Amino acid sequence: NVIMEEAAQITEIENFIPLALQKPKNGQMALQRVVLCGDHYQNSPVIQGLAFRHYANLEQSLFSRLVRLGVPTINLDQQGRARPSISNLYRWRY
Amino acid sequence: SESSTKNAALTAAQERLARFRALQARAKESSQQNLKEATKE
Amino acid sequence: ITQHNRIWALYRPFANSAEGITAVKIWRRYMQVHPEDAEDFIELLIQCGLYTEAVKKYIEILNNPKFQSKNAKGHYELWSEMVDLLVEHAVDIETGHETGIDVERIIRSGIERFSDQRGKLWSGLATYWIRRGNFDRARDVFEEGITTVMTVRDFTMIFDAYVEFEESVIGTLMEDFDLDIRMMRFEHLMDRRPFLLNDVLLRQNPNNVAEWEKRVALWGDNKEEVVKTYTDAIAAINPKKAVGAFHLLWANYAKFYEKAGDLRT
Amino acid sequence: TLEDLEGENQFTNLARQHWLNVPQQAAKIKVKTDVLKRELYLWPGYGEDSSNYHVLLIILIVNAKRRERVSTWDIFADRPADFSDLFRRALSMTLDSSLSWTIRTHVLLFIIHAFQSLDYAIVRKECAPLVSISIWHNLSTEEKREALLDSNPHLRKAWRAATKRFESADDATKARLRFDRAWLYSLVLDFLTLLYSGNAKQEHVLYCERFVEFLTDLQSQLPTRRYVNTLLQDLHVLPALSLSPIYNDEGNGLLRELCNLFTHYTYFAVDDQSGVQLSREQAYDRHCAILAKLQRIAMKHFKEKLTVLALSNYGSIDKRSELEPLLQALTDDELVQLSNLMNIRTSYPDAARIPVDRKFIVEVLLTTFERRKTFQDAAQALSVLPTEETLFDISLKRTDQYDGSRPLALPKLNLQYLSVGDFLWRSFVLYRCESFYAIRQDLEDALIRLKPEVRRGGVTGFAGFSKMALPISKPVILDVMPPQVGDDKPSCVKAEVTIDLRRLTPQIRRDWESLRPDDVVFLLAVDASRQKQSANGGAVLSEAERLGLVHVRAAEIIQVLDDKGKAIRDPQAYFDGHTRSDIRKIQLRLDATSYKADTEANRNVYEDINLIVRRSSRENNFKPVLESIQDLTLSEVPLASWLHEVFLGYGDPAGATFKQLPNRLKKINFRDTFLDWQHLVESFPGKIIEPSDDVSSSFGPPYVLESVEKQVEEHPSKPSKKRRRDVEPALMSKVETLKVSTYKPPNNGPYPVDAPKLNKIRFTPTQIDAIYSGTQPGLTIIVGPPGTGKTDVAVQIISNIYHNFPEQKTLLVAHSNQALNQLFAKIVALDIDERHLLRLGHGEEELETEGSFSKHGRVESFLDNRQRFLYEVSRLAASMGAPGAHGNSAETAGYFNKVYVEPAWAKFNDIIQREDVGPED
Repeated sequence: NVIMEEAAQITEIENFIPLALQKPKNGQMALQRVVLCGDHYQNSPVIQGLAFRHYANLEQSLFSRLVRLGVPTINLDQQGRARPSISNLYRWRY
Repeated sequence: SESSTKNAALTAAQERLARFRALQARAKESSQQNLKEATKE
Repeated sequence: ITQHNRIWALYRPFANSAEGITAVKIWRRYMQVHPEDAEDFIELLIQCGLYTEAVKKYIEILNNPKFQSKNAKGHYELWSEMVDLLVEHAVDIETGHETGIDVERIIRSGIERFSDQRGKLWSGLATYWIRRGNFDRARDVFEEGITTVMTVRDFTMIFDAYVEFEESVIGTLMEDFDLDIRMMRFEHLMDRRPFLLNDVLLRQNPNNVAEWEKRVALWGDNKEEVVKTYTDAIAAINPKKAVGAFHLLWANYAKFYEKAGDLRT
Repeated sequence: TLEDLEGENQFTNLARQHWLNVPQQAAKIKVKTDVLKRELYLWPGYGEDSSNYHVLLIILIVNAKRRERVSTWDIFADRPADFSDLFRRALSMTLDSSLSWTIRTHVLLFIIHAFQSLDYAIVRKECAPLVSISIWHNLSTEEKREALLDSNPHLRKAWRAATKRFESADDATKARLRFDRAWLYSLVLDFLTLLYSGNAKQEHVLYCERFVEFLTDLQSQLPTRRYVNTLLQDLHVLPALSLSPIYNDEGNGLLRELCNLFTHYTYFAVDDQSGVQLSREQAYDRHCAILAKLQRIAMKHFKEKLTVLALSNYGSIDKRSELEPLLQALTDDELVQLSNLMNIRTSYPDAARIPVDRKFIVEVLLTTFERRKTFQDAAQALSVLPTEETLFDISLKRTDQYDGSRPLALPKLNLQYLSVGDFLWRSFVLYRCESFYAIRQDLEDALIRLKPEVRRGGVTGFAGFSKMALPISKPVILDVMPPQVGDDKPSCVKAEVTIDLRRLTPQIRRDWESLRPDDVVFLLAVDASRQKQSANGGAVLSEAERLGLVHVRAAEIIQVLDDKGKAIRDPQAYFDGHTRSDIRKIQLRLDATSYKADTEANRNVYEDINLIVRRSSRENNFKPVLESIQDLTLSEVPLASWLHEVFLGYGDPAGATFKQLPNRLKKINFRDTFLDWQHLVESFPGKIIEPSDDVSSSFGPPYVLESVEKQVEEHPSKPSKKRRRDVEPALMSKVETLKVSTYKPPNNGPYPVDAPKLNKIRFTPTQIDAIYSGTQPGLTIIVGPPGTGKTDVAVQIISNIYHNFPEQKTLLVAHSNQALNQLFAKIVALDIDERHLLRLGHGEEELETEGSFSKHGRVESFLDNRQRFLYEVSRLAASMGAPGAHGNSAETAGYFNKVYVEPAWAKFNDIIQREDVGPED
């Protein structure tokens, strides 16, 4: 079982590296559970190259690609950290 | 015709066997020449 | 560590008597501390049928430059034994990128390291391909070995192996298009064998102007081939160190162009 | 840009003169003509009566929004008929050659942006007929289409369905489908005509580059590629572009690179229809079959002239130079007959006026018979270590100067990929390009700080001071290991480099003396005298030539030694103590491939190297990432079949969930996930939850939830065929029976420390559903905002996975050290053992947790626990009267504990097993 946090802030290659850290057994992988917790509305990963970030879309993450594809995701609708005004200001995008 | 075709196939097989024998003799002669050249070297 | 070595020495007869995969694991555990018996482990794997494991162990032993054979076995002899085992087990041993066993890459590395028997290595690769059933791959390997042989003995051995394989294939087929193509390729190789021998002699010693004259005579009536062989002999042979008959080479070049019927050029 | 369009532009003036000609007496208010306001005013006013200028302005606004990463598909999806009409108008304008080249390039860019936005329903519906089976209907040879239909039954069924739909359609729909197919064909023909017309300008070159980028993007998307590759192979777009004078120009390097990228994408080793990635063996078998078919066609058609071509081997005919004389022996008529017999389009339409000569047919035959390496071979051929040419490449300079005005020949990441190996190769190429750009920027900064110049005697010296670079002499090679098995390059090439830190600062000297093993460094040979030739007015120097750098070779420093050649055992004592000498020696392993290439080409780069450049520890980790990416690309199976199917963007996206996977857990032990029965009832709304036992009273924690599916009772109703048309399929939710079972937790001892930790956070129903999805096998995605307790839910899921499956291994992935410390603290707060918890990372990072989760910290904690367990075992042996020292060793403690307790525990269990033994007994 592999669980990743802040998957939107990590690259797709970096996310696929943890999914291929172990060699397959008898032609098949031993991974059974793959959990990715993140926020697609958060900041994307930092890319030094502007052309790589824009034209090559290197700043796109695996979680953002899965959300854009139409994968079933569970969305949390309860916040208990900030004030109600700040939470409502942060709830416009969500 | 099934009789003339068999004769033509037999003639082609005989020609192929003769060509294979000639190629084997030429290969033996070339191998002897290559052995002589290797001894000379 | 000393007591572990003593326990390994005491349990070596137990591992030998136990046999099988348990003995293979025990030998691997012993080689994890004392890898000097890796040749004995490869022999036990060959007795158990682990060809891929033995090949991987041989590759690991060849990768380590500090590995010393306990039975004073040479590196070239070990490489030849591994090549013979791969040729004799081309279908039993699974070859692929998953197992990391590349027969062609290892054969090329051995031919580059041992250029004296590079033609013999190509012949062994062709034999392994014939044992694997790939006749086209064996023919391509034989053609590459014939075109890349700088040794007369290695080229002769490769040509003899290719001729024997072609004769066996012709005997099996006689007793369609692929066999005809192989026969035509063999005929073309037999026709160009004098040219290949001349090229190999020029690679060994281009100074033999007599060899170039023999090649030009073997060219025969093909006028463009004759002219290009004289131009190549001009560009290649140094007159300061030539050993054939260079003056006679210019002489029969003049004879050929006079019998062509022109004077000025 | 947006500010340029907001100003008094020609397009804005034309729109004001044409569309804003209302005679209404508007007030004289100085309102700024914003791009968003103009887009809002034009989108609601867009219709079928709008002119082509409005459509061009909308396309330009969409392109500007796409370049600025602004979403525009929702505004067009608000009106679907208007969006379809705009797409049809854009396709008609792209097919029409009456517009300017800039307008055609803008329309092509808009079409490429729409193709890259295929996740939208309207864009996918608009682009569906363009990449449908109608392209195969417009093939040059009907025999090739018939053979393709006979080979794939699914393709034949799709073609039959498309033909039936076209026949059953009215005049409008069939006319629209034929117009789309003819627009694609005319776009290909117009691209070929512009390529072969000659005298191409900058606009024509930009249009050709945009067309190449669009073709590469179409080949990247497999559902479009399954027809685009066939259309490009039938039309011979690659041979036309190769023979084009625009691609033959020296200034069209970017266009040539884009054409090469499009050819690589079109010739990718992957199935077009099935979508399965083809290996090198499959590509070799396909090439051998093509060669055998060509040899059979030659033997049946031109065996007299091509006897050598039809009698050779696969390796002797796969080369273009090898097959050049055989093609030159045959005539143009024989080549045309061979192309016609091979279902190759040897003639083009007269409207495009594509020149089909003997040279063009020879180039097409050479391209068709050329053996192409797979993506794995291209990934293996790429060098991880950057060089002077790789850092100063023309593609890197174009990417650095790229601003979105022109396309770039780089891989693009999208929602769908051709293969997992193709995506891995694209990620590896992007990472290598980013690392090369960063290394080039660092080298340029180091050269600017050093300021190289020519000193007396011609020796190149440094005037400025650079902290990341140091002047060094020629390194001396210490040892060269033999090559490995199957590898031409050597195993290791170790050399020694002498450096001086007398003039350097103490901080710089401490940083240089404390270099980590295998640290990436660059040995640079630089000569600034040749830049004086740039002052002479000679050739145009590059960035490296202007900076004075000539050559750069990557290396990995393994160890640092003093002036006496002895390794520093204590670096802290050496730094604190007074060093006798300021000269140090560093052992470095050079690049084996680069050293082999330098030795083979007789290049004395090591004898001319005059500087050594280092980098930061965090910024010098690109080499291991590139190596891992190359290993993943070379791996045949990098992921599971379900994970690869989900990641590829093909098929059902919900197939990787627990509801669709066949390995879903029927019963999952939630333990202390629910605070009480009321919390579990509130967290599971809409589902029937009943107790497993016959007691109707509610049970508290721990709780185990089993999702038992209710069996539908198939009553023996009569098969009435009348009420079957109006009875729509009702989406009845499958009410899974959530059986709750309560079990007594096992005691861990009478001590208060033996009490397990329980969760005290009331999770929301969405958080409970996310935790249930994470606990079940499959793929789970948790979209949580800041402050939604995502870390707490992840810790609860990790604790549930550890409790339910002790044999399974948990792999936590984080992005920051603070997040990892918070996750470790949350796991420590939960019922997670510290012995099974480990952390991977650098040893110099400060651990914010109370316990050290590093390897040394885990070893120290294990040693302390072993000492405590030995003391406890000694106390237990003293209490039980066991002779000897049982707490001397852990194995001895285990043996004594077994030999004492096991008979005692067996006797106690036998005594308790008697029915006459009471609680007092």
